[PDB]
Amino acid sequence: KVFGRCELAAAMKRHGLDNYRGYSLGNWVCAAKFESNFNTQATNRNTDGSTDYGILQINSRWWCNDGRTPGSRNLCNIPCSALLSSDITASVNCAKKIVSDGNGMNAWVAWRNRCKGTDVQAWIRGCRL
Ligand code: NA
Repeated sequence: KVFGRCELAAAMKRHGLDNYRGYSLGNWVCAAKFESNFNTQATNRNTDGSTDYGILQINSRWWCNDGRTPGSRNLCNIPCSALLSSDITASVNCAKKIVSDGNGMNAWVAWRNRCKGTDVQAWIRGCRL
């Protein structure tokens, strides 16, 4: 599923991401935009052999099991393919564990490089939230 901007914001808000660990909703929408272009089926392989999955590009090195990342962890206790569903519940619940690990949203390289220090509230402007 390719989400619309406000559709995603509303779904993220419903699942409790607005101001989760202090990150306003605009941060999460900006991150999804530059990680996946709002596409739940997005995948990308990393140089170390691991793969990033879903609207928030969650990594198989630590967070999910894809059967092809040897020596990795599965800290969200999910198959990575669950992160590609049109239902973002698994992605959002896993993202809540990542952002709590001590590094905040700096865990997402796209957020640090393209969202951090910008006006992230612009990403929800015009949405009925
Ligand atoms: Na893994």
